[PDB]
Amino acid sequence: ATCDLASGFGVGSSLCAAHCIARRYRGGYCNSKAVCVCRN
Repeated sequence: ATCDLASGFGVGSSLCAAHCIARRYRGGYCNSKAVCVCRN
């Protein structure tokens, strides 16, 4: 869920990043703490 990857399998939900985009943020990279630090 979210941007959790753990060992590895592919890409997470990416909802967090998209959510940021659909607001004002340019995007957001999913850091390895499922924080998905977005950026304007």
